Amino acid sequence: KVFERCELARTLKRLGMDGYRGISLANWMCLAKWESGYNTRATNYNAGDRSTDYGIFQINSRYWCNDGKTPGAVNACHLSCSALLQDNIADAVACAKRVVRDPQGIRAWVAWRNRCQNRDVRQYVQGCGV
Ligand SMILES: [Cl-]
Ligand SMILES: [Cl-]
Ligand SMILES: [Cl-]
Repeated sequence: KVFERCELARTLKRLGMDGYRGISLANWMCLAKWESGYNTRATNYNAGDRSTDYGIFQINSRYWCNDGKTPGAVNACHLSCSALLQDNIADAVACAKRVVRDPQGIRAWVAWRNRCQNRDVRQYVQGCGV
């Protein structure tokens, strides 16, 4: 599914993302926006290293979820990458929380550094009731 902006904001807030390990909701929104356009079913193959990115946060198979087909990979979220292609984003959120328990936090995603870091991200949550 492709979430509408404010629907997603409220969905993430219910799942406990607001301020998780210091990360505001508007940061998570900015991440989802630029990773996937708020689209849960997106996959992107990285020909360079044979990994794939999955779902609304484009979480990578080398470190985070198992797809069977990524050489040398691990699965720190202990999920099938299939779980990151559901319309229900609970598993994706749990996995995103796992990512940001590591030292880099939200910097783990380059798109966040590119499109969100050091910017005014207030617009992502404007009017959403969060
Ligand atoms: Cl901030
Ligand atoms: Cl699973
Ligand atoms: Cl689903």
